[PDB]
Amino acid sequence: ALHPMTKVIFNGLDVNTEVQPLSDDFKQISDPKGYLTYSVKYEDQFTKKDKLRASEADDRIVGPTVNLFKYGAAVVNIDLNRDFFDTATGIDLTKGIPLVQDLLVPIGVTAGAEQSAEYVSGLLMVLFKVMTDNRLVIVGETTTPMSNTLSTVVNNVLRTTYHNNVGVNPALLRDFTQVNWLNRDITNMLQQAGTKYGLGLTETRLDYVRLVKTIVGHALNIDHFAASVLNINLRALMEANVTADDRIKALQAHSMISTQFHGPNQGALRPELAFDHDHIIRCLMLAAANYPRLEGIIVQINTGYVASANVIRPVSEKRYFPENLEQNQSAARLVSAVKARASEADISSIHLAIAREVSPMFNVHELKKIAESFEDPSSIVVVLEFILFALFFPTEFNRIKGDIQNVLLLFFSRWYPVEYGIFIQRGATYTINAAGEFEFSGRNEKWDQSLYLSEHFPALFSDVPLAGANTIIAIMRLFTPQGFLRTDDLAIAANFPRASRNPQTYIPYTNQRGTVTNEFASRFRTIVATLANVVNERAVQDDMQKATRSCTKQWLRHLETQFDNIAVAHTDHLSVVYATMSNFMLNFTNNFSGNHATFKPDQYVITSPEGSYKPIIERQGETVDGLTIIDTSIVWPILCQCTYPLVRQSIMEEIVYPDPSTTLSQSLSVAQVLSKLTLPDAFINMILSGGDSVVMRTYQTEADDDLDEGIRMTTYDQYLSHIRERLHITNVPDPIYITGASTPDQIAASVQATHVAVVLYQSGVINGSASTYLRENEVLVVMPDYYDVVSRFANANLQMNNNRYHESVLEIADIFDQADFIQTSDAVRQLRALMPTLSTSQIRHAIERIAQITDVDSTDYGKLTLRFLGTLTRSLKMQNAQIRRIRPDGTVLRYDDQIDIEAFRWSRYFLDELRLRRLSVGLRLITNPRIARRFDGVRIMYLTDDDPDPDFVPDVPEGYVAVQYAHRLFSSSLANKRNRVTYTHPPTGMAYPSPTGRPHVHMTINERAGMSKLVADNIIASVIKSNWVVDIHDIEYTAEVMTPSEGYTQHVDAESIMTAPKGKLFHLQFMDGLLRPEPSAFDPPASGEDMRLIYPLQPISVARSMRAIVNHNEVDRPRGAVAPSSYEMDTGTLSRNGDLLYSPVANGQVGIPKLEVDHISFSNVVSMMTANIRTGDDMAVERVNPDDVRAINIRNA
Amino acid sequence: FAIDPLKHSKLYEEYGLYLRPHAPTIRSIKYASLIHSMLAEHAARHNGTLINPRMYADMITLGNTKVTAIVTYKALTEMSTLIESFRLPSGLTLIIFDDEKYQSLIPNYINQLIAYTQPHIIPTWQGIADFSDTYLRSYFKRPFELTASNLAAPQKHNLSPMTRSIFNNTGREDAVIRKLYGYGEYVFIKYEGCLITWTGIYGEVTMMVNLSKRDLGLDVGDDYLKEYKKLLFYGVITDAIPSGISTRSTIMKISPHKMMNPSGGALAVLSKFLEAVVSTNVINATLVVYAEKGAGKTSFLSTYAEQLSLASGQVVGHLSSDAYGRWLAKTKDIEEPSFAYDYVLSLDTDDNESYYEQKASELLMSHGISEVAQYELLSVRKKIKMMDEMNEVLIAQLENADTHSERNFYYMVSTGKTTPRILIVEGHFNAQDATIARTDTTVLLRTINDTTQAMRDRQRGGVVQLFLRDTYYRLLPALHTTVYPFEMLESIKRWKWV
Repeated sequence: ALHPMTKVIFNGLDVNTEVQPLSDDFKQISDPKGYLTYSVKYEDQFTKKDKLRASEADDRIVGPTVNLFKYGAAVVNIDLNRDFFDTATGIDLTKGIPLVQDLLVPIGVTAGAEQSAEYVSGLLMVLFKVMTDNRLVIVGETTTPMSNTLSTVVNNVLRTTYHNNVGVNPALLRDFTQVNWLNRDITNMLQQAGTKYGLGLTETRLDYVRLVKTIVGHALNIDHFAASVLNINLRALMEANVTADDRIKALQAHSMISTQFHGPNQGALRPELAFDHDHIIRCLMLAAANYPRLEGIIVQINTGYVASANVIRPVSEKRYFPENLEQNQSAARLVSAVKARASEADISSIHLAIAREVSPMFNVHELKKIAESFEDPSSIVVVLEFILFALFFPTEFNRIKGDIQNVLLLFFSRWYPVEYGIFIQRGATYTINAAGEFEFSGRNEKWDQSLYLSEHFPALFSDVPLAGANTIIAIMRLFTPQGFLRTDDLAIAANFPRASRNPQTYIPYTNQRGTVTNEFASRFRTIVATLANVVNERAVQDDMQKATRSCTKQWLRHLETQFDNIAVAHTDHLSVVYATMSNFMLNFTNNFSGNHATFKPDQYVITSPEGSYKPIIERQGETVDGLTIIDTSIVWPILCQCTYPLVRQSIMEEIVYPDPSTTLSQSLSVAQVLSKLTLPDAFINMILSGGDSVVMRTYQTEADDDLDEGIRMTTYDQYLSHIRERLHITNVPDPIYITGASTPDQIAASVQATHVAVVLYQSGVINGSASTYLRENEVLVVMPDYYDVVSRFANANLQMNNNRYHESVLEIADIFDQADFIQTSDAVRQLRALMPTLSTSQIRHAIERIAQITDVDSTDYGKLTLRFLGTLTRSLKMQNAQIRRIRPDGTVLRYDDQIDIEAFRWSRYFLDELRLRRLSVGLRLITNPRIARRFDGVRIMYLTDDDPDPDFVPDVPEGYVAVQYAHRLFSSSLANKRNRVTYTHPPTGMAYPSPTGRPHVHMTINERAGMSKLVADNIIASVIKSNWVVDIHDIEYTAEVMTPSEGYTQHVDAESIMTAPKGKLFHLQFMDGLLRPEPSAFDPPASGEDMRLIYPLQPISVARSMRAIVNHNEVDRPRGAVAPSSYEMDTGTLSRNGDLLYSPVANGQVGIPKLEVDHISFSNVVSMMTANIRTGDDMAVERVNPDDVRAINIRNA
Repeated sequence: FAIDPLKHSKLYEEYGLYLRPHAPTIRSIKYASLIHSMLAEHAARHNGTLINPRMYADMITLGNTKVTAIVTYKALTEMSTLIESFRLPSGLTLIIFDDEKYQSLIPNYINQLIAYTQPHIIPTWQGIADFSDTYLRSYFKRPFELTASNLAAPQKHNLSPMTRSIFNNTGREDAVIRKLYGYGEYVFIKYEGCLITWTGIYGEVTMMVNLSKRDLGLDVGDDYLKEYKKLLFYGVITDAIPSGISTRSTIMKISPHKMMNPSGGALAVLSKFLEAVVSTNVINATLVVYAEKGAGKTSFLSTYAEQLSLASGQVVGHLSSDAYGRWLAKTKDIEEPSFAYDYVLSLDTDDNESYYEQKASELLMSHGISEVAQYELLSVRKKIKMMDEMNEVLIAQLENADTHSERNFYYMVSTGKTTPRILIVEGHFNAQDATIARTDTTVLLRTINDTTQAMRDRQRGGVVQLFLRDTYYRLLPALHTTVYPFEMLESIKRWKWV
């Protein structure tokens, strides 16, 4: 926008960077599409095929309503929306119910029996599309009419404006329809007190500072299930109270320390959701479990930061030795040991060793196998290699400190032979006692990195003075770090995910400005001054040269000179990089906590009551092509053959402060992908959270009992595999042991403490006082085994018997009612009775079918990131997956309130804070009786079809006999020179060979499995000839209500209704014979009658809103024509919370919320943002680099 | 960027990446293209290589090394007044994005900076270049997909012509969508190929052809044999073999995709044969094409002889790849056989059985087997010993130069004057290279065919076809240049004829 070069006056804000949004979370649709729309089946005779034309100003409001409830509408149904639940998401809506092809299919059935389970899988994807409906409504093409152009029936309706897509709502039919009884019934309803229909601008929230309009609520024409979803997405975007200026907090973390960001101060007109803390840290623990290559990304983000900072540049000059000691004969044994260890300073791995220090460790690191002897006194080069690896990289020193003991115990057992024997009798490993003691093992074992995750520590690093080993312990005081412990103040203020309570990383060494002597360099003075005396004793004990001892000590103080020259650049410019790498997004674990003697990384696992637990940190040897092997020969290029941007002062350098946006955008594009990567895992395992079951029994304890009442009893092995692992999760005490003398108040003390009614049996004979308490409260008694279970109770009534029980299964969702652990709502309880018998291989097919449907938005790093991990997920069971710490022994600890973070207590099905709020609104859409049109139960009867309506359920006459169907009744018998299929009537015991003289039977078929085809012929032959009534309880079917002008299109044979698999989904067509043409009075009659074989049980057309919108020429209103229900025309108001209320029925009455009742309201106040908001833009800041790298403060603050 | 997008804007237009109209990044993309006019001059000054690229790369990438006898450090001094001119708080950064068309068009002076930069790499999904990354998303035109669900307004989805471009995924005509739906002033990305997501025996298989949706038929959910001939000529099945597509497989979905670019490492190997066919110097040039037994190349390189001979004005003839096996079965017994060219081609395809399919056929019996489903029951090392037994009847025709051996056949067919000037032999198994004669151009053909699926197809396949594909895959590794059958049809066209 401006011109080069020499800093002209700019009276604006010197913008140099532009900031992306932190989360691409919302869609931004303008004209909202509802979840339920009207669908009208016109009667082709009475209707008029024109387009109705009112006044032109009224034609934009009333127009598409009077052209949908046009004169002649037979039925008006309320069905699912076609252009929201479109064919891109697999849902088919042709036959009325949602149908998904291959989501939850049963196995072991005949090839057509998967059709009935397409309804249950339909109700998952209808639940799933509402659950992932992140729409956010922006004010569309709203027009504003003149009041003197609208008729006065519309002027009392219209609130000052309206959207052009006005929708369809029968309240607009007031004084616009031709039908007179409809116009009376709507006007009588709309003049009630409890409803008041409106359309348009209701509320207008002016801004507090700018005084412009921000949030308006337009009374739309949309169902309350879609409108409650569109109001939850707005009540959390505006009441989050965080603007787009809090992206700057995410930039101060990813840029250098003590930098500044000025402007633009956009205010509250530009809101954005807060970067969600509880959902990103909960999904990184699955992404660290299922995809263990995730360390390869987070290191590579941190590697790309170090290489972009230009912090260490390798040079081609080697100063390992001082001047003319290289060539000096006595030092020929020493120069071979240094040159063998030291290795060329590759630029790629010095940047790796820096980035590994603040990276999260998922694969357990292990040391490169250093094969040295510790034979000559020139072998101190390996020990000086480990001191420099302990000072420079003390975090990565800790992760492989055990394998250094495997090297250094060869050192001490060859130079201090008596001191080693004193030390190794104490132990080579030690544990931690529970009270805080040190328990030394007393064994001589080689360390392995397998022991790094267990309770054993390396024993050189105990820092405990052994009485008699004061030399080995004094050398081990040189491996102490020289750093500090900085809190992550920039990450918590930016609300980044962390895995701790206090996020504290270990910066390796202090910023050291303004000093003459460097307090980090002088620490290395006292180490060499200690190491000079160690090599002094080893040289003079084994009587080597005077020159070989001098040329050793002349080398030990050449590392003194080279350490002083570069510690000015480590403690001023490396230490500010380890501070700003600690505040990154994906560097979430703690790495080190000061002391080598006590630290272990906090082992989180993904536990599961129905599977194994998968640990996060785990030695599996999965190399990332050089990541788990750690090279300790990297400290020799760092000390000698690298030039630093502050060791060079004398050339002009201009210390590089890298941009925030590269390590920010890579960190979002990982934390945005895995935020939704476990999302099809998170839905099927949420419906099936309580689908697990235990096997109990129920012993009847008195007379006149049923199968369910009594004492509920299960075995101890059934308890230990299912219920015990779900009580250590829910953080309750153990259930008590009842001993026979137990009072019923003690049992009430355990149920009110452990919130499930479970008590354990121990011994004794349980008295009759507690036995009545175990009956009237359904308390589950856990027995060891079923050996004479009457004798364990005091059977004083003498009615409880061993061989009197009903063994049945008991779901976990029946005994646990916890909010965020087991989904126990009334909607989800219905689905697990409609699902077929699932398995752990059908949930796997259900997850991979949802992920094929979901086409989520990635980026050019996303799919690359997504690919990287990148294919294995199906190993971990995700039944009730929680995040719990384990002991280093290997038992899963309970949730401790004061160690773990708040977001690990209840893993909320690994979902979003918003996505649960859309879910409870979605479960109200599934349990709605208006869309539950999967009809089960059907009736065969041979009545006449004279006055057809789909509601007609033919009543069984008074003289029939109820007969249960079995396979014992029908059998072949020689009757009259012909084998006839003979029915045997169960009460009278007689035999009936021919289907004409059979008695009047109300046969009820419950099973129809293994039913013969001749028997299935004889029953349908018995309906026609002998007038039976046959109920089939197996047939699932849909139903379209045909208009009498369209006629029946297809038919259902009687062969299909009797000979079919259990899971076939039929399609019956019923005729609403209300608008049939009455014939002329002089017409000679027709010949035959209209018969009808198949009838329903439960009332068809539960989705019917209006029926037969015509006027009758003799009577006032037609026979059976219904009015639209008075809740379909009530806008009501919008509450302060965000709930949709109806209109109040009287003064001082809070109106009924629209989700509490099951009636459908097709007009709602939807809060939508105006054009003055613009959520999700690219705001613009001024980044100002700090002046000097030596002026940047790190600690304390 | 490596190539600047304001002087060279059409290459980004080929990827679906249009330049945002003219601010802190609109100002920065003009700053980066000013460096390329400075940089390009410098590597003129001394041909080509700009001198000291290390202090060069520590200026663009890093806000670093201000510099002010001299002429050595002249181009550094002229540049330190150019990058300290515009006030940046950090460097500019690179942006190669991993594409053999894009990586080939990088000029010489940018590539010398790549050693000393740590450049930013943007991973191509299949091409298009896929739009994350504050570089690629704040510089120009994050696009908007326009599939069959998001219809039909720009006001509806809150788009703006200065920020978002539109990707046509309707199947409607292009001209109407910016006529009646209001997408005027909204510029549209142009893609001239398409991507097919087929059904498979194993799963969803995404292949691409460089034909538009109009140039071939098949929408949506037509089978695999409908317009099979155009898919073989132009397709890549971007999937790890075995992909598992079959003749009973259908289409799931179609979206227009970028025309993929042929293989600069595999264009030039095939370009040697398209030079040796032209020059009057080289007598009897020869193209050798290796593939699996079910790659379907005898139906393919029968028309590539028809594309080369009509362009060269010469006579070519392919030896049809099994003409050793068909011929040796006919005259095992005959002391003087006829090596003539017209006798070989009037003998094969198909009714004469192959000699190895006699030998393989006898062998499968000995470890008694006749069913393809019985072959799955056999497993690897018990299978592999059969392959080793199968080899020893191979080497008896490869070792010496007898009068019935393979070396004599591909010699005397290639020499004897009745043959065409430039025959194309095709070989099944590698280490037939000591037999085919004589060339500098051996390619390796990978077609759109799961070849073992086509051998359970073949429709008189049996186990004899399927044992030998398996035997030949054990003898044919990918130690030659993969050639991808649309690239041989591409190189005829590029070559400049007389």
